Amino acid sequence: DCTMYICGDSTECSNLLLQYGSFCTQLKRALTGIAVEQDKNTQEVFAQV
Amino acid sequence: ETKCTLKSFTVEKGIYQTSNFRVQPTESIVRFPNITNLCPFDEVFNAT
Amino acid sequence: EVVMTQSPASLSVSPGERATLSCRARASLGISTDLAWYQQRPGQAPRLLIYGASTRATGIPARFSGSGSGTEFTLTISSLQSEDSAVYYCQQYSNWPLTFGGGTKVEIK
Repeated sequence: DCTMYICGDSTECSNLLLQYGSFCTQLKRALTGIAVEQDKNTQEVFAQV
Repeated sequence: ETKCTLKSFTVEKGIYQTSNFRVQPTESIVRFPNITNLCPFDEVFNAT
Repeated sequence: EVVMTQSPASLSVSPGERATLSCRARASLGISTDLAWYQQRPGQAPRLLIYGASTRATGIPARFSGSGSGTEFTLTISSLQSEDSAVYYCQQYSNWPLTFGGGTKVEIK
C-alpha cells in the first residue's frame, strides 16, 4: 500500500503524492500478477488427476 | 467505488483489491509541563 | 519591564543611630550592582548620593555608605543631622525602563 508506506497518514503527503500520477497503479498490478502466477504454479503440478 | 477504480462502467466477474479502511480519531489531547512564570526576555533585548 | 520596590515607606530613627534603607528590584536575572541612590530635599533639585553598588561620587560626605549585590541592596547612613531629612530614591541603570524608586521619606526623631 503506497499511501500508508510512503506517507504516515498525512493529508499533505497524499496531496503531494497524487501529483506523480500512476506510479502505484503499475506497482499494485505486478504483485497481483505474481500472486495469480503463484496460485497457478501449484495447480499445474499437482492437479493432474 | 470499484467502477471508479477501474475507470469503466461495466465490471466483469472476479475479486478486486479496491481501497483501504482506517479508523478515525475521536478527540485530541494535549499534555504540557506545569510552568507558569513568565520568561525574562526583556533583560536580554533591553541592556544598558 | 523592571520595577523596583523601596521599603520601608518612611523610616523613623533618632540622630546618632544608623539608618538602613533597602531597595530591591523585581528582576528574574537581577541588576548586577547597577544601582544608584539619590537625595531630594524639599525645594531645590535632587542631588546624587552614590553611583554603582558601593563607590561614592566626588563631593559626598562620609556619612553615606552603600551595600548589596545581585538582587538585594542596602544603604546605611551614620551620624544623621538636620540636613538628612529628605526623600531618597534608587534607580537601576541596567535595562531600559529608566525609572526611579518608589519614594522613601525618612524622618528624624
